[PDB]
Amino acid sequence: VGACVLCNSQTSLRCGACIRRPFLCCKCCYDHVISTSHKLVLSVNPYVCNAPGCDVTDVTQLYLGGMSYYCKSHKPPISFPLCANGQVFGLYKNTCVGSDNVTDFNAIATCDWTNAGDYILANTCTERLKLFAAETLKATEETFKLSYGIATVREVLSDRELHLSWEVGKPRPPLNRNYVFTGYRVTKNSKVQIGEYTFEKGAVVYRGTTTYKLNVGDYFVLTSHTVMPLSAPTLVPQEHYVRITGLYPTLNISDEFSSNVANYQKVGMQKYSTLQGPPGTGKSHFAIGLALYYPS
Amino acid sequence: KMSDVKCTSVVLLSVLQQLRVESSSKLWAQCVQLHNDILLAKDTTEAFEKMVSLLSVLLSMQGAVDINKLCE
Amino acid sequence: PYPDPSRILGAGCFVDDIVKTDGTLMIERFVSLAIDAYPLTKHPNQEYADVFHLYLQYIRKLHDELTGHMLDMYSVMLTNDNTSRYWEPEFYEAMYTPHTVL
Amino acid sequence: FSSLPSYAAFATAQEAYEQAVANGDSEVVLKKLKKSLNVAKSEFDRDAAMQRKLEKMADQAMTQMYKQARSEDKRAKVTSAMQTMLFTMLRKLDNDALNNIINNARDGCVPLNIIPLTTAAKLMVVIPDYNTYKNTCDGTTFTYASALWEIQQVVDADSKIVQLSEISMDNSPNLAWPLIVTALRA
Amino acid sequence: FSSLPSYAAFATAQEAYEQAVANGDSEVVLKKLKKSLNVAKSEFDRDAAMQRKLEKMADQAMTQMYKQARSEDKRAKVTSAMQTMLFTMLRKLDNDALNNIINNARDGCVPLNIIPLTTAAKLMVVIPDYNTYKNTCDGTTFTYASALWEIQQVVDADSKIVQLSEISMDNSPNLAWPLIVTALRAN
RNA sequence: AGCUGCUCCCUAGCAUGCUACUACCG
RNA sequence: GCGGUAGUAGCAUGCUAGGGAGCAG
Ligand SMILES: [Zn+2]
Ligand SMILES: [Zn+2]
Repeated sequence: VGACVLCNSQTSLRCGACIRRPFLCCKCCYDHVISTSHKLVLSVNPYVCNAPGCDVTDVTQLYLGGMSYYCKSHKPPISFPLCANGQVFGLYKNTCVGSDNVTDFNAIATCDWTNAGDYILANTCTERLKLFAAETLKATEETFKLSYGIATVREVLSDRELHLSWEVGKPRPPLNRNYVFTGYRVTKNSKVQIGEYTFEKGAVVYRGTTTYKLNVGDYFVLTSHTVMPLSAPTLVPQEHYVRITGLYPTLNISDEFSSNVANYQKVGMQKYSTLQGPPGTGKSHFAIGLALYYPS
Repeated sequence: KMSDVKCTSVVLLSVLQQLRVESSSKLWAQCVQLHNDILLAKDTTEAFEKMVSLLSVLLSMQGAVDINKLCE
Repeated sequence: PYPDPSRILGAGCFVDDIVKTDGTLMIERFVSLAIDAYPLTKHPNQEYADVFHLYLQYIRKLHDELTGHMLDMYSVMLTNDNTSRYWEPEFYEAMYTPHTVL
Repeated sequence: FSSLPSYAAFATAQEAYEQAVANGDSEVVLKKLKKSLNVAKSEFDRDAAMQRKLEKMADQAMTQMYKQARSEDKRAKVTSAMQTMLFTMLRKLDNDALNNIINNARDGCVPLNIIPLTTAAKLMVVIPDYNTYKNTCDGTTFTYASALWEIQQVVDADSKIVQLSEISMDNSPNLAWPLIVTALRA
Repeated sequence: FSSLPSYAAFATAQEAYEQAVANGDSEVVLKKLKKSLNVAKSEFDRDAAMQRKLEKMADQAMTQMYKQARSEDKRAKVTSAMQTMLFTMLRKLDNDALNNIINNARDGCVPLNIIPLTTAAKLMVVIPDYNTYKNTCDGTTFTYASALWEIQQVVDADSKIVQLSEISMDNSPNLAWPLIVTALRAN
């Protein structure tokens, strides 16, 4: 438990139905859950009615029933609504300031990241909210990429040429050089270690990692990672130095790096370097040039 | 002064135990012997000997960042 | 009857995680340990009654710290305490007098 | 619990009775004020009790959930709190023999086995560069853990025995510098 | 209760009573209306306060029924577990040596302590130090319990494999030193 | 990871009992 | 005016049950 993102006050609640379960305060979470369709919150215990084999998962209908949260037809004689006053019952109910403008986080959550306004809000929002938008992007692409088919090769036609077979219910995604496949070799116990490959139509042309034998029944799947939360923002609140700090200039002038001497001082007194460089303008020659600006 | 060294010995053996040292029988046996001998000592001149011996075990591994934890 | 003071102090100092090393979460451990150590206040040796008085002072400190946390983090106050009896010695004295109130 | 609606009723009739006890009036209008107050001290003495108990119920539930949260979060940080506490206690202990080996390990000279206590038994220590060798080694004596040892052998990283006389400032960049000194306690 | 027969009677009784009070007809009208709304609240008392013990008792019964069903499922689960264990441990002892030594008994009864001694196919030896190793499990084969066993695999207290050429008198101080020898019965 | 005995604290339920207020009746 | 029965609120004793903890053999 800890402080929330939008509000920066300590909280103990989540959106259960939302994507990446962020921290949200009492009124904070209330706005997020009443303005849109996320209606499942997680405290130290989840907000569900413990009635044997009951169903409900809403937040505004469940009530307090002593030690636990119960359903309306399940609730004891006298109760205390968990979601009232403009707040949801949770930790630190007093020190919560909340917010009014919640269209940002609501849109970022309910969005599918399919169109241009998606990214418009993804950048033009709060920097922490844009980190959250980044993680939501990664989670969405991971969830949508494993949702495609499995490449179940059955034939052996040639080298760099085979035949594909895919299962029912899942279409076959664009066999592009953009997204790399991933395969595993079958055995009686498990199936592992073929690597990441790239397929396209041929007969099926495959781009293999390293030369080996093509067996029968190996599947090639667009596997996903286990993406983790972020800590630091995109960049630092920026600065111009008064001195050449932690740095001192060189003593000589370099022939290949004489065209960039005016570029040495200009960033030695700040953090970032806003580059506008077209492909092939000495794009990387300064990466070795500014490197020997001071070899220490 | 004896109480402090005994408490430090207890904490030191806890740190060694949570660094997966009991997966080597000989090392764990020696560490247990030193820890049990410090707790039964009566003069505070052999307790420091055994404390040097027992801390060398942690200093010889590479699971702790000495420069970071010793920021003073 | 009275116990060995080092047994009580050792029970106070060495534990099995969470069960102590955070006093505010249990507190009743020290109430039981002070019940066990009350009769030391009637010993001729003056270093023996200090154990009971140390336990009472620590109980008061723990209660104050828990209330301070609670008010500094929600804004909440326990309405009526009925807890000052735990750092006054009548509660512990009544456990050794022949009139059963178990 | 005076912020409840029914309080306004209970005072109202009570105020009437005040006027009554100020007036000295007949018998029936006092029955009025003994028939519309006992309905007030009954319609209010029920609302102002269950809510008072509910306040403490909410308080105790909040304390229980806070206890659970803090206990859950305490046993997820043992591996860092324990090391911090260990080094705080070591710093407070203030011993010369312990400070020596702690500072040597901070610079880079660390042992390779348990430090022995008997005057017999072998010690092996690593040396990362020449500065530590210079302020630690002197001739054939080794000062370590506030004790004195005599050198028996020096080697380099490729397990090739190096004689002691050649170790110096100018020949330094010719040896694999992670030296391993073997010594025996005086 | 909100829609039980007493509610309509009580509500209409007090509605007419207070309409006549707004009329304010008599002095016995007040007494009569108050008696009606004393006996009609004496209907909304039994039917709305004691009607609620029925529901509570029904819920007691329902929770007890749920508990009994769960306790009945757990019994079947543990029964299946126990009989699976028995049958899986059965499939190892039905050899031909056991039949031999049971058909050599005069009643079919034998002491249990001799069943592993004369029928087990694999032996495990735990050795504390070098002299005991030199007295018991020396070489590649040894004799014990009127049988002859051949060695395969030796490990230490860390469960790591040791070769038979490392167990000497000079290399002894470098081993984790309970040693566990596994041997097979030679025909 | 055991068998007992004693003690402290919190919650819920029921019975009993006490006390107070409204209603019916005698 | 009193007694009884039917109601509502508060208090007291013990009895069962659930949970946490301490000591002794
Ligand atoms: Zn959400
Ligand atoms: Zn339900």
